[PDB]
Amino acid sequence: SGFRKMAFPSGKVEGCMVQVTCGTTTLNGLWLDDTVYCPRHVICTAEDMLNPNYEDLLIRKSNHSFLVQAGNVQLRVIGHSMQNCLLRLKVDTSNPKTPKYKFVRIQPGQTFSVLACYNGSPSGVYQCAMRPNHTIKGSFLNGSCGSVGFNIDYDCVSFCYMHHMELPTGVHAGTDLEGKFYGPFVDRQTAQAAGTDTTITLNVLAWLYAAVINGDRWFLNRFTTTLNDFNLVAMKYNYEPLTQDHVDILGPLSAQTGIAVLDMCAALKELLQNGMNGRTILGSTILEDEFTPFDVVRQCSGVTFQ
Ligand SMILES: *[C@@H](O)[C@H](C[C@@H]1CCNC1=O)NC(=O)[C@H](CC1CCCCC1)NC(=O)[C@@H](NC(=O)OCc1ccccc1)[C@@H](C)OC(C)(C)C
Repeated sequence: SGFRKMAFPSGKVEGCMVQVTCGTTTLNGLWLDDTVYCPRHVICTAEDMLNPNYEDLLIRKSNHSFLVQAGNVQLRVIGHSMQNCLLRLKVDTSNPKTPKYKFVRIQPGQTFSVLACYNGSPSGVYQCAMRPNHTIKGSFLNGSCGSVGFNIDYDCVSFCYMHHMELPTGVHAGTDLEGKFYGPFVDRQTAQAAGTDTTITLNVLAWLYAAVINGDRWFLNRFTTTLNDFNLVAMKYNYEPLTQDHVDILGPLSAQTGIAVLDMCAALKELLQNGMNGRTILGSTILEDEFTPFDVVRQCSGVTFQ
């Protein structure tokens, strides 16, 4: 039946995107109820970017220093505050499209959908994972600040990311919806670089289970392994150490395929040591680590091929 890196339908989120301008800077904002959220760096000027003092720069502005536009309608800002690295703009109107939602701080290794926006207008949607080094490999251009990352459960949108900047390696950094950065990054244009990253072991294992659920067992073997013996091989290939908690999480998938977690680890250990041998898994020539065990169960069918 196939396996794709699919994102959540973006509708509920599109109806919350607005444009926010201050000075000569324009970026996207998130409009929920009667509040608009956006990167606080929107109040910076070319010279302020290197070493800005936001509390100082902010006190120097008023409600009308901010221009908030929803579609082709201007929104009147009647208050403002700073929450960590975000600005909280109160508007005279409550967003009619506000969906049931909540703010969540995603954890490393987890995935979410990003709705790339420009000038308050949604341009695209794609899935990505929060890297262990706290960055994401997105696709953002100037003007994308304010674009958000999210997950959806039933009809509740869990916002978990707002975009703020790009690092030298072409990767991206941002904050949760409370304005707290993911990683040791700060909103200042002083030299910063992503730390060394690692492969998300739990996800690679989840992805292998998905492959089995979809029909092939070519990579499996007759061996098994000690959690400890696996981790020695993990360090060598720069994979995150596997823990008992990770083993526990893979429980349901293990049950649906009848393949013991440690046996799959043995299978992975072999793939890392011998390679793909010119063969593919779910269409890939490399081991994918951007699918959580949750993403697999969500997408795949509850019945394995066999
Ligand atoms: C959202 O509009 C943007 C998005 C960037 C632009 C290109 N792709 C993106 O995702 N906002 C920015 O342009 C930010 C804005 C500043 C953030 C801090 C507070 C003041 C405004 N800048 C970046 O995202 C720049 N990143 C960065 O400076 O990082 C620290 C640093 C400084 C010097 C050397 C290494 C690292 C980007 C434009 O610059 C580089 C591509 C050189 C990293």
